Amino acid sequence: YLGRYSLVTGKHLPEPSKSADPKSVSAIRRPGLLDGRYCDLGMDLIIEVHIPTGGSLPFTTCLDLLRVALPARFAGGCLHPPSLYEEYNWCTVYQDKSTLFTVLSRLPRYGCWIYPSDADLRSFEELSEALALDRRLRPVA
RNA sequence: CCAAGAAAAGGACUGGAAGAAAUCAUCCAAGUUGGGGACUAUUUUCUGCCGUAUAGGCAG
DNA sequence: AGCCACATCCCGGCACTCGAAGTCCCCAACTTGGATGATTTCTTCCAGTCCTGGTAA
DNA sequence: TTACCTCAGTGCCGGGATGTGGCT
Repeated sequence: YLGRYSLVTGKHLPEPSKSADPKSVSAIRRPGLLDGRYCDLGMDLIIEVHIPTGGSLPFTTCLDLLRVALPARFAGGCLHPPSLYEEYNWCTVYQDKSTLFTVLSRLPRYGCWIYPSDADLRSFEELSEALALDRRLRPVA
């Protein structure tokens, strides 16, 4: 789900990790420069979790472990939880489709859900026509 | 276990000078707001003595 | 046909009403005629510097 | 070291009881 999307201009400067000469030189050079594109995100995820064992562990302990397991890296950038001074339960679990869907219907109108497409495209010209006709269609990797 | 893993763009700076928006002008004519009506009830405030006294002070 | 488990079912029981005036009805809402001319819209000079290749002679 | 190369209602609540359906 996409709530915020901001494009950032410019490009990163590399660390001076390369000596100017291998020996008898006290000068440091810059490896080289690349031209990329970066952005800041705000997003929610809904993961379908399954436990093979007949007896499950729906406990506070597991909610702590779900907070610990969360990676710090995402899409090459840095991932953070919501700020501490305004913290609420950002890591809830549902075992009912009716309760979960009801809560999701309340999301702000200016955000986007991203769904899989049906169309089969074999060229950029076919993509050009599909994009001219729809307004909801986007190419992705 | 993410076109994966690591990363300091920094240092300095004078926009200035000068100016005439002006002349003219007719909003008018007519007009029916009207007819009817309960603030008191299950109220609480009585009965006396002193004092010239509808003044002022008192017991029950 | 006889025996046992599990469904509900109806009477006795229990708890609530709850303070505490009323505030006007109905029908109509304007026609006509015109919106100005003549003139002009700036000129001088300037527009940084340095670092951040791979490959083979 | 260097050179190269791009656009009168109602709502729970207890408790004993009436009655029933399946197995032997």
